[PDB]
Amino acid sequence: MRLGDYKALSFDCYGTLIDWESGMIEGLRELTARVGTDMSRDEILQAHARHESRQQAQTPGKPYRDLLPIVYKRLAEQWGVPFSQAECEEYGRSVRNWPAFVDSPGALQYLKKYYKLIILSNVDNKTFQYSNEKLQVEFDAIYSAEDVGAYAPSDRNFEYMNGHIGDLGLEPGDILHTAESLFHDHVPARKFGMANCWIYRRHAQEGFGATMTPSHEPTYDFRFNSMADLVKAHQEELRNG
Repeated sequence: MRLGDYKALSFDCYGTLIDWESGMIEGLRELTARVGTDMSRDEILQAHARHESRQQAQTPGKPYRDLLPIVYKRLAEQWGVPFSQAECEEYGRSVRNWPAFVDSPGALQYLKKYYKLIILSNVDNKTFQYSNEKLQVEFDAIYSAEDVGAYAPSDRNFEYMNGHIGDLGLEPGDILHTAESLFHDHVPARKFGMANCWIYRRHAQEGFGATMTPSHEPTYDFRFNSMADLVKAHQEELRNG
């Protein structure tokens, strides 16, 4: 029950470290403006969650940068608005510009001093390098959907990570999986018997945003509203332990 009991943290990226909700809102705004500005942020995010999760199941080996153009098309068609294939492909390129949460770089730099840092992310490797540059830290391992050939919450993603962490000198019990998404991360993490830390980025925001409603709310061993609060809790453990 202590953060210091773990040798490594594994992180989801998009939603936990990178603010993908703000990033996709910006990437979609020319399209959503054709619908109308009355359509709310939550409606946009949930419509994207629906098409993204379904397309990730349909074509699990498609690189994320090539999958999001299809999601853009599905949304435009659902909303009945004109669009172009060029706009679709540009949207898939927009991921590299999705911004970090402002607390993520400093938090990751702090945590690097105490833990090996692992990424488990629904992304392609070419795209992720740009997010990695925004995060300003070296990851001990990056396990991407491209490496896996499937997208979380597929069993294959945790299985792939578990099959490689031995190369880092780690076993599954050494790792605290740290993530925002109940659907993508915490349901599978609990299925795999992982210890888990919920970074509840949407603590003040109604609904699930860009993640799907999970089949159930899974258990979590730790919860914090931000990466900055995770770091403060680690500092508190060292100060008072």
